Amino acid sequence: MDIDPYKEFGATVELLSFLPSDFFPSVRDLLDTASALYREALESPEHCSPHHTALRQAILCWGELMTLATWVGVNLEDPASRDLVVSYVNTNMGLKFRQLLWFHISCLTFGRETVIEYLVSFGVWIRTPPAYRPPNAPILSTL
Amino acid sequence: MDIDPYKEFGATVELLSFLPSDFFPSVRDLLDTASALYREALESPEHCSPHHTALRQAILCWGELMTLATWVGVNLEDPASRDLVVSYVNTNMGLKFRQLLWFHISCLTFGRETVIEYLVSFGVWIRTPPAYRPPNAPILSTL
Amino acid sequence: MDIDPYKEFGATVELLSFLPSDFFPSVRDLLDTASALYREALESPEHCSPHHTALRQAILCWGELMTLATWVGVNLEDPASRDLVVSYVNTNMGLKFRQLLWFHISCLTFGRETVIEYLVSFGVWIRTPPAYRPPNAPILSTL
Amino acid sequence: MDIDPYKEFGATVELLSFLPSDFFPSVRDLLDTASALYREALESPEHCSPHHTALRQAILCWGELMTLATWVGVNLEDPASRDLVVSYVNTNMGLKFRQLLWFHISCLTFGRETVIEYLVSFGVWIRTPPAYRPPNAPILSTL
Amino acid sequence: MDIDPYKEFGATVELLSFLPSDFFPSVRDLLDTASALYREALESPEHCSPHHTALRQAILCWGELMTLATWVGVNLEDPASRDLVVSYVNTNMGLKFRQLLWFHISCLTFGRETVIEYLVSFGVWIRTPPAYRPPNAPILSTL
Amino acid sequence: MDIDPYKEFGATVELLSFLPSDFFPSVRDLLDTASALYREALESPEHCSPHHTALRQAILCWGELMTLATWVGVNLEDPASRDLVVSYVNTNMGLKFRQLLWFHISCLTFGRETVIEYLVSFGVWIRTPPAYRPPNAPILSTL
Ligand SMILES: CC(C)=CCC/C(C)=C/CO
Ligand SMILES: CC(C)=CCC/C(C)=C/CO
Ligand SMILES: CC(C)=CCC/C(C)=C/CO
Ligand SMILES: CC(C)=CCC/C(C)=C/CO
Ligand SMILES: CC(C)=CCC/C(C)=C\CO
Ligand SMILES: CC(C)=CCC/C(C)=C\CO
Repeated sequence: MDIDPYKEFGATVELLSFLPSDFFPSVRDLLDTASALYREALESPEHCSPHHTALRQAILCWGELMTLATWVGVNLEDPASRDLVVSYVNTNMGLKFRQLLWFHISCLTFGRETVIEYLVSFGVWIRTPPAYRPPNAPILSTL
Repeated sequence: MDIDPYKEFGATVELLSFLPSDFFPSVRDLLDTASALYREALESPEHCSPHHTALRQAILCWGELMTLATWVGVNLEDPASRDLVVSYVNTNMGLKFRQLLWFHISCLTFGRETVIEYLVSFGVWIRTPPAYRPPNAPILSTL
Repeated sequence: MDIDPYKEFGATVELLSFLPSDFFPSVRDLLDTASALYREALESPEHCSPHHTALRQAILCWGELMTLATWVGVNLEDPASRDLVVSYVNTNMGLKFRQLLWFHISCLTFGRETVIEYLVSFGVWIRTPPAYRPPNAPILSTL
Repeated sequence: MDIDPYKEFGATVELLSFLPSDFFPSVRDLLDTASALYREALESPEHCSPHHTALRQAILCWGELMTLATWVGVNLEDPASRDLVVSYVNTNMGLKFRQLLWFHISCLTFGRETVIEYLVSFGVWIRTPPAYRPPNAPILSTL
Repeated sequence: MDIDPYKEFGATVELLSFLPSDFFPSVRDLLDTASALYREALESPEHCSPHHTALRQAILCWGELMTLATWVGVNLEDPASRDLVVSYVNTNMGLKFRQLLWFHISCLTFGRETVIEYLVSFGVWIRTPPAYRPPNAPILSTL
Repeated sequence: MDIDPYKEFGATVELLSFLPSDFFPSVRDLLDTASALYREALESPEHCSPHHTALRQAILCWGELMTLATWVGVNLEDPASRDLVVSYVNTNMGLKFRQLLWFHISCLTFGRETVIEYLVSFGVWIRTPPAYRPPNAPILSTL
């Protein structure tokens, strides 16, 4: 069974394939903003929204991955494989969770409509040849 | 932030901490169940329910963990570390995800009321000593 | 084309694989059942029901496969090849036709509601740990 | 439990033995026509018609036989045996399956009364000695 | 994505796969026909019909292919390759575009109903063996 | 007969002559976004819009050109002419199809009104002398 974690929200993975991978901020940055903006709603006993319902799960899965990484650092004495596994986690799974958390936070903050429009516009930008594409990449803004 | 994945749905981890590991089916079995019963919805573009949302996220996180274990079995060359990490995944996070998938599937099937009452009754039963409890546990079923 | 032989009836091959292959009765037993209970209806000049139509066609396809088995055992002299081909036919196509004929006979005799709920229930039952399920396997009964 | 695949619709193997075996088209051509004209109806979750049900089952049985032929070509080492059985599966079976698909596709396109009138008339034509039958045989058409 | 250029219009390639190459006029002839009959529309600034849209696109693609063949005949200096590519174009894509232009022109002229019924009847005729079919094919015409 | 593939849509070739040739993204980029955004509508059996009706044809013609290029790579042994023809295709016909696919995708995504306004504004930009033209080239955006 294959599931798209955005189809439920009106998007797809080919639509987020527009954005490059080095575009998404650090998981730390994303979690800090998620806290600052939605702590009382994520720690709440309510189906505040599907985006909260899903952000909670993403945060908990990243927490389990962090627990795995620290478990490795404690147990595995072989530095080669210890570091290999920890780096694999933080790089690859970090990228996937960056995409996910970015989608959810940005949508909660701005609007899924605005976020899909941002995706198409950023696709325009990154497809445009450099000689003609502005340096002011599209930026999501409430102001 | 500290999140409880069930508070949003009306439960806690202290209400599921009593359920022993012997209670929970394989993760493969629970995934087969979820597929057979709710594939047309999980693979659908709808906020069918917070349960469907959370189940999608859980399935995807488990897929990520399995890909991690596979990557380990391929790359790592110290069987000590290989065994350690693969076992830790399939046991610890296997059990967490078994709890999760079971809670969601069972609520979807029976009802929040039914499942929470069953958790209460099973907790009474398992907090009771053998010599003072019936020998056959409580049971959730549709025949 | 990709046709699902049960989609037209409300089921799927995934749903019928929710049950093990060691649950379905032999083709001879199922054909005896079909004769006994619906001979004059399957031999009738009427669309008595879509289940009757499908059952007629499945009976005819299995008859052709058995005709092939006899033809092979007779003409094909190579014992190894006749063994392998007859074994493949029997085993594999028998699992398939066992699932099919079981579904059709059972639906005719009981109800699509009953038979689908039975598939679900028996799958959950056989995936559940023994100590937390009813002790007697589910049975599909008329009385 | 002898069953006539056409009695359920209003014909019988006697009425179709009128047409020779050299008459019926290639099974590939017939499946192409089926695709072209009824892909959406056969891949639909509806009892659109008994003809639809029967055609689905016929296509599926032919697919089973195709898988048998492939599995033979790969497993059976004896070239003689594999070629003999594959040539059988094609000639001897495809004959019946061509007859069947033809009946179904025709009675779906043109209708039962028309197909039966056509069978009677083609029987007249093909029974007439060659010295007295016109060159313009009966054709099954809409114009 | 896999597209069928006729599904949008109510047909398939399996419904036109029966039409043999001997059936289709020259591409030059079909283009002369399209011009003479619908130039005032194809050269017009209107969504006259999906057929006109598709016909415009087909004509332009064929013009591009002809410019390609011309560029080859000019630049390339190995007559082997020159012949190979020019012939491949004018035969393979010539035939595809003949199918296309014919379908569009004929639908525009006669009707979706008429053309699809003609395809059905011609497929019956061409799937029939010579000894069992009339000797003169079906015909689409306005006298 | 000369046809403008945009006059039907409210544009011209002198209007797109504004945009340079090195402005349009790769055909791969365009096809990827076309898939992600319009797969279910292009593979649909409906005149969803003239832009779909035309995008399907453009994609199919580019597919035929890719088939020609691979056919060349297989057949033509002479590397000089093989590479010459393949490069001609991918460069020149690629440019033409880039212009076309860009027009259609951008219009479906944003609005033909917005796209023509973008064309005139980009003409302003690229006509403006460098010393006074901003680096932030005009960019199409939903956000
Ligand atoms: C919520 C997800 C996807 C993972 C965390 C699982 C967990 C910590 C369960 C505790 O009972
Ligand atoms: C890990 C979870 C909760 C979901 C899937 C993450 C992923 C691979 C996204 C791809 O864009
Ligand atoms: C649709 C266009 C312009 C080209 C493709 C032609 C084709 C593949 C026809 C199959 O019958
Ligand atoms: C190849 C097709 C379908 C149309 C014409 C492409 C072209 C030369 C556009 C110029 O802007
Ligand atoms: C697979 C099915 C339904 C039938 C096999 C062919 C037959 C027995 C008769 C056709 O004239
Ligand atoms: C549909 C028919 C008559 C045969 C093929 C399917 C089958 C026997 C089991 C389902 O996989």
